[PDB]
Amino acid sequence: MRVLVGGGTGFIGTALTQLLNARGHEVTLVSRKPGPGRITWDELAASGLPSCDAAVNLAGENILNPLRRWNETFQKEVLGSRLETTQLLAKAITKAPQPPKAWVLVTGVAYYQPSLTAEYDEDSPGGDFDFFSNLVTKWEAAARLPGDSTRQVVVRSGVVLGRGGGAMGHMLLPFRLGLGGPIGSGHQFFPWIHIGDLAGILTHALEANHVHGVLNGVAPSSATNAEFAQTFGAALGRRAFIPLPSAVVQAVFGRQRAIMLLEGQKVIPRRTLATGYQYSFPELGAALKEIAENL
Ligand SMILES: NC(=O)C1=CN([C@@H]2O[C@H](COP(=O)(O)OP(=O)(O)OC[C@H]3O[C@@H](n4cnc5c(N)ncnc54)[C@H](OP(=O)(O)O)[C@@H]3O)[C@@H](O)[C@H]2O)C=CC1
Repeated sequence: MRVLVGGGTGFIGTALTQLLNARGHEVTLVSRKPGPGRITWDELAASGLPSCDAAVNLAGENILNPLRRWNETFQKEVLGSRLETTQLLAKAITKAPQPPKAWVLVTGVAYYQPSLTAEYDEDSPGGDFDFFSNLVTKWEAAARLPGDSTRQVVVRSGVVLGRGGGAMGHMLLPFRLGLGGPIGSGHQFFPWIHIGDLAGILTHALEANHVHGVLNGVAPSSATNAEFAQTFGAALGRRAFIPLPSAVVQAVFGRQRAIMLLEGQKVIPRRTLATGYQYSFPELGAALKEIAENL
């Protein structure tokens, strides 16, 4: 198969590319910057969709980035970067003469209302109660193709844990130094997935032609944030006793982003499991042990 990966230079994208190649597929990236093995957004809009059997979009301004203040400008970039790139790919697919057989988008579990009691699956309602839930709705809308010529999948992802980027990029050194611990009360649900398993789900979506619709990109786990901190400390052989108060996380990230850190959704990957996909790292300990033992 030949796969076009929008935003594929990134964290998830790099893992997805390695797995796709390993499984016998050719990959072309869409990127803001030109180069080998890739085309630019400007080029896609100009001359259209290159030959491909399947397409994925991962493109997005980084949300968690502590170096940017949560203002309206940054908000506009978070939203615009995702809708525009997604829409551009969608329109390119619709007007391609030999359109691709599959089209897969990654969005987020932010769709589901954070709660200490609720339980969500892929059929659960949401997308309408805060900025990030509204984002996911519009984002998915931007991807939606009419017609059945191209198989459509949306993977709503939890926190993607892996070596060499993402959230672990920010957490790994402090935890290694004994500065880790729970965020807030620690009671909040921690929806997570090992990068290998997000990469795997996406690949399965691309390969298996019975897969359609929404899939929750989360390990079938019930971790809370307190359980995450403790398991991560154990895996590194370190003290992880230092709580981050809510006020401090809000100070650094802002009220709105802080939601992603201080609160959580219990998310079940019901439909994901129903696709026949089988997790390499379903249990949190095993996942963090892989990350910790390889550095
Ligand atoms: N924990 C996680 O990582 C989760 C991530 N997601 C989503 O998955 C997607 C990828 O995640 P991840 O790989 O971690 O993110 P990254 O930030 O590593 O990758 C994003 C890629 O998109 C491109 N990009 C960055 N900013 C912009 C912009 N303003 N406009 C266009 N393209 C941009 C970049 O490619 P280039 O420089 O080549 O243009 C970059 O390599 C994102 O949309 C994100 O919301 C969802 C749930 C969980």
